Amino acid sequence: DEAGITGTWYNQLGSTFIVTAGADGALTGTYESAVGNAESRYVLTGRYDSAPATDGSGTALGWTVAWKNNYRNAHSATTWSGQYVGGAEARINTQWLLTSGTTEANAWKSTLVGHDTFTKVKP
Amino acid sequence: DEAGITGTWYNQLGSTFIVTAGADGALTGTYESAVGNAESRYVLTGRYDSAPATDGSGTALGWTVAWKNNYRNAHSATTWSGQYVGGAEARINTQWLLTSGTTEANAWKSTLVGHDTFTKVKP
Amino acid sequence: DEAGITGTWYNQLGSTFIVTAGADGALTGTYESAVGNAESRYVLTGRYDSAPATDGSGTALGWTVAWKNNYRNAHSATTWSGQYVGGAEARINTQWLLTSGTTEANAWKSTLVGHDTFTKVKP
Amino acid sequence: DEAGITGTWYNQLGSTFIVTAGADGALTGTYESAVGNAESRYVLTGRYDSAPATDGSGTALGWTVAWKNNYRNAHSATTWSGQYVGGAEARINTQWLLTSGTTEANAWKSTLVGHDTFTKVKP
Ligand SMILES: [Cl-]
Ligand SMILES: [Cl-]
Ligand SMILES: [Cl-]
Ligand SMILES: [Cl-]
Repeated sequence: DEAGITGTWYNQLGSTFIVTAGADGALTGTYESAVGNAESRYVLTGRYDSAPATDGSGTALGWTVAWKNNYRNAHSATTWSGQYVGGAEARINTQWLLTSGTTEANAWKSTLVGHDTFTKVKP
Repeated sequence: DEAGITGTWYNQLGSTFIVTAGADGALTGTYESAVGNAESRYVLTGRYDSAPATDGSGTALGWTVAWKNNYRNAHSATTWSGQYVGGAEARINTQWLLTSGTTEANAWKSTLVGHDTFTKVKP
Repeated sequence: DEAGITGTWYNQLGSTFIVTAGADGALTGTYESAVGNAESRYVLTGRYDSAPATDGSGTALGWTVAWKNNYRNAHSATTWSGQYVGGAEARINTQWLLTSGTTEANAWKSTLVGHDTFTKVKP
Repeated sequence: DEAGITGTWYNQLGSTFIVTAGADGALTGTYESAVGNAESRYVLTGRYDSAPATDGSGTALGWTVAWKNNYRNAHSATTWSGQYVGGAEARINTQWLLTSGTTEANAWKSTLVGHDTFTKVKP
């Protein structure tokens, strides 16, 4: 699912995930968020299972964006954890954790959680 | 906190996180889990805020491991999302999401969540 | 949104959530899961904001099921945390945490996380 | 673990959880948060496994607080999902989800996630 994963994906919010899946298990690309303290593209890196099971299961993967680029720094990072599901309507189904840098006093409210589903057509 | 982050870290379970923080915001290294369907080291990649706030807040970061190496493939990936907190007892405080590849029928039980705290001395 | 919330709801998996919202903020009812180690109905209790904002925001709420009834005991409990969104296609959008009782050794893999969306018509 | 659970508990933040475990699986009590948009006590309700396994596993449980009382309304609800672990240093180890009521536009940032550990002595 190297060929399955590589390309341009869009989530439910209208964000754009541009990724290359390497033969070695690497994910590399850019992320553009349609929401939050973000503008333009951000570097992403991650990993995927380059030898998934052949029993109809999805392909596990994850990636990170730190929300610093040449335009903005939101002092925060999101990780998406999920699986790719191949087929006519391919999907990447994820859950995510968005941690902000905080003082120790505020650390209890550091981390947002949510879920994004990515498709190969805007959605 | 490039110099702060780079090095060897240990969590509460006795896992080993070996990371290099690049000037450009990259995290690269290896992870060895003391638990689960894992043996030896696994590639990791991630990102961190290379220009954190200077108001006493932590440094946001995240990374991914896909649990495939030359020994084992657990058809799963974990992402850690958290912040580095500098000082005498430096810490990386994370929450994580562990997604397994599943059938669509089993996707509701695909994802474990937990929390790991890393220190520079075993802990 | 007492009248909005009270009634029968269905999620994406085909589970059935039967709830009464009390004037005092209580949620009481039964839950029937279409998946997992479950059969028939389970007691639920929870709470909701009985005086939500009037600026178009949702109504925050949560509830718990312990997966013990007269038929089965899965030694586990789920909590749903979310918001009710009123209107023609009313919805309750949740994220959930499913904790199993474990030994200390296995506690790192105790907790599943996911997301359920409930509608007033099967869905 | 009815007798184990019933009583006064304290988390790492200095919050106070006062609970009664009923023979029927109910949890009822009050919660006082040391942080956030909160003052004084809030109603809680939840559920626990009233017939846990006898193999050394913990007792699964969960509860909800809606953050409305006679003093304040934060238009939000937290659910804690976790397990009770009996013994000399009894503990309840939880993960939590704090959902705020939001507009649809802001729903992606509705939910905080974290972890609380409760002990029978301040901690
Ligand atoms: Cl959804
Ligand atoms: Cl902990
Ligand atoms: Cl979804
Ligand atoms: Cl902790």
